[PDB]
Formats: sequence, C-alpha cells, structure tokens
Amino acid sequence: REREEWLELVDKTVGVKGLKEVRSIDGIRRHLEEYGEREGFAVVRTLLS
Amino acid sequence: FLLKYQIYGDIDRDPAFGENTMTAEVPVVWDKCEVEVKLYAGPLQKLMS
Amino acid sequence: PRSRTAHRVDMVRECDFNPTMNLKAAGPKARLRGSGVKSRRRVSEVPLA
Repeated sequence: REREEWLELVDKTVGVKGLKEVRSIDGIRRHLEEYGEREGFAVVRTLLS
Repeated sequence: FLLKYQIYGDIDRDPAFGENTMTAEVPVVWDKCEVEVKLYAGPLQKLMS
Repeated sequence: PRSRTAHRVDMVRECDFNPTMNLKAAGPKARLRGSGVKSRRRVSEVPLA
C-alpha cells in the first residue's frame, strides 16, 4: 500500500491482481471443515509500523 | 414447588459452632410469556424409492 | 503516511469453472428443496441453479 503510495511520485493508476466476486450460501452451510477459536496477531494491535 | 437444599463446610476440620450445614428453600412459581417459533432450512431424510 | 492521492486498482476479469461431470449432485438439489416450497421451478432453470 505505502509502497504503491511512494510509487505515485512518477506514474499513477495502473495496478491489478486477484479477481472480483465470491459466493457460497442459500440458507445454511455444510460446515465440515476449518475453525479458529483463538485468533490474535501482531498486526491487529496498534502497531501498524 | 419448593426446593430444599443444604450447604456444608469442608476441608477445614470443623469446630462446634452449632452449624456445619445450612438450609436453603427455593420457591419457584411458573410464569407465562408469549412463544414465537420460527422455521428455517435444515437437513433432510433419505426417502429411498 | 499522507503523500499522494487517487490511483487505486481495477480488478481483472476471469472465468469460473467446476467439478467435471454431467450428472447433478444429490446434496445441492436436496438442500435447494429445504428452503422453498414451489411445485415446479420458479425462474424455469435447472442447470444454472
């Protein structure tokens, strides 16, 4: 983000990767897979530097 | 309907206070508030033909 | 943080694809029936559903 922000000095407005939309639901989910009960990482905390 | 319960003193080798156990009687009367049932999609049966 | 303005990204367009076989899956059909109660299929489409 800030790399592209610093890239703004010379040129601007041409970047892209990773498609658009997603779907999965119509009432209920099957749910036979991943959970993550405990979740915390350094980034979420007030340390964006 | 009343509910007789009784507490005890444990672990500490008790003296003669005239009370090791207590007595608690809980009165419970039934109350009525409106019911509101809702229907959503769940798993279906086999139904083999 | 604040240097330069605008820019941003235009997401690229891509196709979608599937598990390869002719027949319909039992789950997706049986589970589609759990939500609605139509006799024949509103929209008038079987495969796209």
